Amino acid sequence: FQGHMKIGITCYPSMGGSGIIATELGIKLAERGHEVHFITSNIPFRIRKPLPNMIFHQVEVNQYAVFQYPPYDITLSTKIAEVIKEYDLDLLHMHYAVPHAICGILAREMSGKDIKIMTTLHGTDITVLGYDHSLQGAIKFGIEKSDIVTSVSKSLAQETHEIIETNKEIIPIYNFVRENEFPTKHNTALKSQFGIAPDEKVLIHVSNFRQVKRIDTIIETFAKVREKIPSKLILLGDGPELVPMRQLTKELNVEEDVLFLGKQDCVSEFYQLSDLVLLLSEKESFGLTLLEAMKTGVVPIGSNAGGIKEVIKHGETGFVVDVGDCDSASDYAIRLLEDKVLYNKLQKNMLADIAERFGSELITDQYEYYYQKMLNE
Amino acid sequence: FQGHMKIGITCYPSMGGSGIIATELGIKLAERGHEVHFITSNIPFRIRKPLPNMIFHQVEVNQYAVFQYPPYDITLSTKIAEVIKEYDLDLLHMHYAVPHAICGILAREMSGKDIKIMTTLHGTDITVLGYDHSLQGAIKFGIEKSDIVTSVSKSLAQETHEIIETNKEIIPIYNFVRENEFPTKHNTALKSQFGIAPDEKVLIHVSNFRQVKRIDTIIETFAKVREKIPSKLILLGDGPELVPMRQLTKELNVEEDVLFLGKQDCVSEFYQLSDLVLLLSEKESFGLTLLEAMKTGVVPIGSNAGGIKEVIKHGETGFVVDVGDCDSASDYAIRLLEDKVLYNKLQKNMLADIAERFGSELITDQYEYYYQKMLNE
Amino acid sequence: FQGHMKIGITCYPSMGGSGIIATELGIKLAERGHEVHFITSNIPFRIRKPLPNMIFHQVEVNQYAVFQYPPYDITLSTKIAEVIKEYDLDLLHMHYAVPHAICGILAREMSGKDIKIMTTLHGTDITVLGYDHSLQGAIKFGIEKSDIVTSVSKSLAQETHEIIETNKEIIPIYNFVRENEFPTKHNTALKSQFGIAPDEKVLIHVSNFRQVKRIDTIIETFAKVREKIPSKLILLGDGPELVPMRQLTKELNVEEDVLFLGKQDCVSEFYQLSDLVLLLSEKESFGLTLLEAMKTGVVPIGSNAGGIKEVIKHGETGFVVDVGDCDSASDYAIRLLEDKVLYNKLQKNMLADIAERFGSELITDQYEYYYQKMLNE
Amino acid sequence: FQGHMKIGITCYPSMGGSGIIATELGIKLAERGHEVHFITSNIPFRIRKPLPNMIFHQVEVNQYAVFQYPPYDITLSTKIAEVIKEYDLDLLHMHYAVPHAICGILAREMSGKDIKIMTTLHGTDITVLGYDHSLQGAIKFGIEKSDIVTSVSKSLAQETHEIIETNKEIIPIYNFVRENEFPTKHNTALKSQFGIAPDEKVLIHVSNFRQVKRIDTIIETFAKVREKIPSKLILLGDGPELVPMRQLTKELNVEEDVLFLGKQDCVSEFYQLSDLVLLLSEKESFGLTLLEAMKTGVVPIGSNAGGIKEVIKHGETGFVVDVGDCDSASDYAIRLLEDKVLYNKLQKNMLADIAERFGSELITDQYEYYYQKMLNE
Ligand SMILES: O=c1ccn([C@@H]2O[C@H](COP(=O)(O)OP(=O)(O)O)[C@@H](O)[C@H]2O)c(=O)[nH]1
Ligand SMILES: O=c1ccn([C@@H]2O[C@H](COP(=O)(O)OP(=O)(O)O)[C@@H](O)[C@H]2O)c(=O)[nH]1
Ligand SMILES: O=c1ccn([C@@H]2O[C@H](COP(=O)(O)OP(=O)(O)O)[C@@H](O)[C@H]2O)c(=O)[nH]1
Ligand SMILES: O=c1ccn([C@@H]2O[C@H](COP(=O)(O)OP(=O)(O)O)[C@@H](O)[C@H]2O)c(=O)[nH]1
Ligand SMILES: CC(=O)N[C@@H]1[C@@H](O)[C@H](O)[C@@H](CO)O[C@@H]1O
Ligand SMILES: CC(=O)N[C@@H]1[C@@H](O)[C@H](O)[C@@H](CO)O[C@@H]1O
Ligand SMILES: CC(=O)N[C@@H]1[C@@H](O)[C@H](O)[C@@H](CO)O[C@@H]1O
Ligand SMILES: CC(=O)N[C@@H]1[C@@H](O)[C@H](O)[C@@H](CO)O[C@@H]1O
Repeated sequence: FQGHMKIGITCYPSMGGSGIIATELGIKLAERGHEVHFITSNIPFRIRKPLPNMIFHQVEVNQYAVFQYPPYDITLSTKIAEVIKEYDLDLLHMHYAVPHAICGILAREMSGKDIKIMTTLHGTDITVLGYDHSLQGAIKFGIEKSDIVTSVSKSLAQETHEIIETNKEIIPIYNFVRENEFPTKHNTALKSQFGIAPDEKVLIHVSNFRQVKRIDTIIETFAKVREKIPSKLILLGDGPELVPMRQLTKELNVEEDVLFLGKQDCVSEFYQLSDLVLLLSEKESFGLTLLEAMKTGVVPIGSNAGGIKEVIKHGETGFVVDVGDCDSASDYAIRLLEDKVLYNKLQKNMLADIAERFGSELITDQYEYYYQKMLNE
Repeated sequence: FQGHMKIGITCYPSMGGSGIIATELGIKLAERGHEVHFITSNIPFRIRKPLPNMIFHQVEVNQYAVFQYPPYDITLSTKIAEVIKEYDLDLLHMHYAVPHAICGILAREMSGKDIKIMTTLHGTDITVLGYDHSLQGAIKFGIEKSDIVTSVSKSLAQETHEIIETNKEIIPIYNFVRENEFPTKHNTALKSQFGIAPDEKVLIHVSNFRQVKRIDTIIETFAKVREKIPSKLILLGDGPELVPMRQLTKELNVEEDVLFLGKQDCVSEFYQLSDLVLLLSEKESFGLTLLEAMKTGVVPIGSNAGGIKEVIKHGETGFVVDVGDCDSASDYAIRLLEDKVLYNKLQKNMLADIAERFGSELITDQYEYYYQKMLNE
Repeated sequence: FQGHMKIGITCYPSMGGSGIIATELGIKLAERGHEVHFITSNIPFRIRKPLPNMIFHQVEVNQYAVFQYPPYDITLSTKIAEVIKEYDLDLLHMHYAVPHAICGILAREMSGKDIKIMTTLHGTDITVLGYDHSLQGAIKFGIEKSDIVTSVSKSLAQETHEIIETNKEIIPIYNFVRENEFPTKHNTALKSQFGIAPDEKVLIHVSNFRQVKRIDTIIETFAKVREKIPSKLILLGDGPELVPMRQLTKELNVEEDVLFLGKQDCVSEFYQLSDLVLLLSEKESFGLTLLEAMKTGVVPIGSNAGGIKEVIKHGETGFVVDVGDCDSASDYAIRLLEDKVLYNKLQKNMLADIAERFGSELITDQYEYYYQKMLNE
Repeated sequence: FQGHMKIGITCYPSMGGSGIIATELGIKLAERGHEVHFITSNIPFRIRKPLPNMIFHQVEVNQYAVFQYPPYDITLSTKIAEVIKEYDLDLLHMHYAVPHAICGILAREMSGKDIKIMTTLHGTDITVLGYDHSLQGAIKFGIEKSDIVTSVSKSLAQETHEIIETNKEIIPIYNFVRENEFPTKHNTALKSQFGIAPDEKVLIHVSNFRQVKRIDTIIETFAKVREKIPSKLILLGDGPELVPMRQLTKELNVEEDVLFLGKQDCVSEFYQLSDLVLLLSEKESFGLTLLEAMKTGVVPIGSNAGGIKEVIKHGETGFVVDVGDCDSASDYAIRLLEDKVLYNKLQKNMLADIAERFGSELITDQYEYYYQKMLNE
């Protein structure tokens, strides 16, 4: 270890798992005593306590009458460059090849200092290219001009090499949750408040309600489970598929047993009253909602898309089914909700496995290691 | 006919066929003596000559430090409402259910006058819903609160009823080209300038280079044609697939015979040197580039997506193939480039057919008819 | 009182005082048992605990390849309309004439129900019109078609009548802070962490660093205070003037005594170690940072812009100076930092005055009263 | 001269004088035989004829569900970099320090080739900094990392050195009009169409209707002229001040003599029927509308803001008044509309002066000269 580092972090602090990961990583590094600078647009964050060595820099992105589009990329690069000059930063940690790796590359030019840049891929660069190949060259450049590139799963590293066609080494470093924010415990005080009887089994799904999440499979799965087991499906979040999914609960005549609770700041309290977590996505590079529930003690059922099959060990820590397979998913779910022996076995394997592979201290050490490798090249 | 009308038109004047259609329709109505007001954002237009009775109102969409996003919808509605009050408009003709039908509905509220609203669907509302169902309710509302709804093909009207689930009557009114802008003629003066020998056959495709256009099928088709016939493929336009398509011409070793000419203001001069026009799209509600080429005398080969199979009469005015079928497309193309008798026969049927179904005077009469029907309800 | 209400609230949850006010008002109403629905774009919020009767609906604003600008206004109106239909809302509370009053007016149309709409003005509609009169008609319409319009100060109500020229009644209802989030207490544990000696006086300013905040006057004021009194100026926040203001501290040779701490989630802990709060803005309709500091026990010095001179009672609860008058501001500040008798007197008047005029229970009662007045008209 | 150059040009083709200048410069260079590539966003342009050596590359700027803002800067830089690689460009000519100089600087990095970059300042970088200092560092960097920087007037070069504080040399190169697009002639055929009697004097103003244009001074000036001389004021364009200015014509009771004609594609035909052109702006780095009218034969009255007093030679080719001075402006205007001897004298000096200083061939030669100087450094 070469020691204390001055670190600039850029992400979208309010978008999905990537914003949580980048913020919590920054907090962990700050608690060890690194000097951590966040540089994001005018978007809020979740920071429990102020630390003298952790600063949130925020830039306002305004169109004037001069620009055709609000100049996010240039405004953010300028701000990062100003933080580099003012605080003599050692390195940048950018989340996403676009826009943020390019923003860091531009900021290094604007700052005059040859700062090192780590870029972490979360899968959004693959998503973008599924709609539109305009940014293919930018994604490739942001990957190849970063000093080190990481990915939140091995599946994502392989898919990136396929789709972007680069020989750049991509280092898989998994996601983590902060153990103190997700106590392994089970509560029922909140269960009554939301109209769930103590003898009802609770299935939970937490997402942005995009089509890629296949909440249609989740609701189809729940309807089959509901036939055999009195239960509730809790859906946390909001997004594009909200209304189609609400109508699907009426077609399957399960409307009174599906609770659309909206967006929640404190998801751990809802995991604590849950029995099963579902993530049946078509594409998923990691699936932070699974690890959050698993850390709480909730056993997972996932699809075999992307990194979900790295998070869940099929048959040991939970179950993995094919994308779209509501028959198998409801079979596994009914078993787990009937069979305390299976549930307790997977749950105890799961709590041990996530501590060995996804511990916040272990993962921070991995990131910190590659920070110093960058600085010594 | 009840006579002279005061008409407000809103479109995106620079986006694809819809902007051309809405602008040329407005010009035709202005030439008959209607008072025509365009109300669009700060985007240029193509207007040949000023008319005292045709005014272009343009609104600037600025973010300040106050809005999170540039308030296009509200700014435009406000501007339309101001034009309604100042000039006592009789009706609005909005292009797209979103945003523009909603903008007209809001502007009618803001103006205080019960103006009538026609909305023309171009298919972009189906495109939007393929990505994201957030706007499903807005699209349905914009359709159902318009006084009359039209669509640029019968295929689009049926697909709308399927996907939006409304009993609203949708009136098919086809697209047109301005006959004087597309003379039926064949030139070769420009052919040499662009490095095309007089004995070379020319295939032309004109689009926005989005994936839905299947320019991969077009280039695969050309490579098969190139085996038997010395020829050039001219690709007009630019967009997301430019670089992947350029690389595909190197894989098929046809790179020197594919001309990527970029965006062109004056496409008729390129149709005039062309022998075949191709539009092999996966989704296409009309296909204005086909009618433009056909009016020039160029025989078309299209896919059977959407309205293309209404524009081309398969076997009579051109050929229609299955989406992706480069084998059949190259068969038809080689025939047409070898066989003057087939070419001349389809060409003469085509010039007669487009005059009977897509004449600018006929189509303007159809729109003008439904304007007056709205005003008399 | 007519009782329980189903309420939809729309604001920008992450922009300045307006987002805090609208969120905390919603929380207070939810704690009394009203059914409270927030409907905002994909922007985070600060909600301490989940309540079964408080739902956060969040809409994703995406450009496709179809829109020129991300359709915030229409997307949000659609979402509000869906919440109206699904939960049979009684009323909407929109913050800002633009965009949100217009969004609520459009959503009422889209929902089919004649819901009542309250709109609260925060001054941003005056700001917008200082740059650009495009939205003048929209602001006037949003005010005049709301069922009730409020303003966060009397100054703002008068300035609105001047600049928008409407006979609409605007009801002044002041801002508030949540008393439990801002305990009246003084800590020094955090003071050492940030390198402030126990015998140093602390001046604090909290803002978005826009030019209208006149942080140049604040820093000029501090430099004069620093001549007579060992002290630190803490600047919380970030924004456009950060770099010019940092350079101004070098010109005045006070750089080591000005602490640029960045954006902070938990400002109350910094107010708790502060002795004076400064808000010397050119335009300020209320000034939520003053009330937050005052509730903590910190005595204020403000300009006489807008509502600041309604929040501070000059000579009784703090001091008010002319915009730009760093001479007077430093005079008042040196006095307050030398004179415990003056400080304690103003502080005790201030704590009593803010409880009588700005108490969260009192203000919520005022809003709740006008909600029911709307419903009974 | 070192000869033929491969040139990439980036501007906003639809925004004011800068878009006209950059496009016409590119056309002039293409007519001499340079290989000219335009690279802009999905915004139309005005190109009279296709040239094999002039290509318009256009990039689509889409938000997905992944970006918070449409990534204009990165999308455009990527596209420029692709054109650099594909066509082996020698140099970039970027218009505006932000965003376009930064875009070219980023594209040079992305391309791998050390291309030279000229940046032309038009004054928008000063405008931006009047609202908001966030981009100060970006503007300075874009200026200092360009190989050559030009400005459209000497006033703008001096104001830039004041406000940005750089020792970078800025080369003044004036704007021009294309002589063939603005024939020196006077028509009256169009005058009747727009309801102007043959014996009426015509004053014309052409702008974007922003506040900086002081159309209030122009209308106040016209009202004084109207007292002594039967005349019409033609206002071409549209924008934020349209409605306030229309109301000002009612207060001054000149409403029937002010013609709000909207946006016009073909302004030369309106200059041809005009007697006086007015540009009384508070800030104006050149004023392309003046040169267009002057080339048509119309004598100008301007303010002394920025470059207007370089375009107009006060007393020799027209008159210059203080910003806001409607008394002097109406004095000069009444004289010029009464006095054929003065009018003819200034008109003949003006036509000679604009040919010596602002000829399209001369200005293109100046740009071409500095292109080659860049390439030889
Ligand atoms: O109402 C919600 C919905 C989601 N999330 C968080 O958003 C993140 C989503 O991460 P994941 O990887 O599961 O999905 P992504 O959104 O990245 O696809 C998780 O931390 C969730 O806890 C949340 O805090 N509240
Ligand atoms: O370089 C170009 C490319 C396209 N177009 C025009 O854009 C329109 C495209 O219409 P179409 O219906 O073919 O496709 P869309 O873009 O609407 O999908 C046609 O009028 C084309 O002539 C053009 O003028 N220049
Ligand atoms: O780092 C910061 C800076 C500001 N604020 C909050 O932002 C709001 C600003 O409100 P105010 O009325 O003072 O100013 P505005 O931003 O509305 O002009 C206050 O609640 C501040 O506590 C904050 O929480 N953290
Ligand atoms: O209806 C209009 C209004 C303006 N313009 C053109 O927009 C440009 C404006 O340039 P100028 O330098 O006068 O003003 P700017 O907009 O750059 O401030 C001139 O070429 C005008 O001819 C136009 O073509 N049509
Ligand atoms: C659909 C998808 O791939 N989303 C991923 C998610 O799997 C991952 O947990 C998150 C944090 O790394 O980044 C992305 O949002
Ligand atoms: C892919 C698609 O459906 N585009 C259509 C196009 O077919 C049609 O010609 C144009 C004008 O009506 O509108 C849309 O852009
Ligand atoms: C500069 C200005 O007027 N900002 C006001 C602020 O005074 C007020 O406290 C806040 C909440 O009502 O709304 C606005 O942001
Ligand atoms: C207000 C202002 O400075 N606008 C200038 C204009 O003077 C100039 O003619 C144009 C072209 O160089 O660029 C800018 O738009």
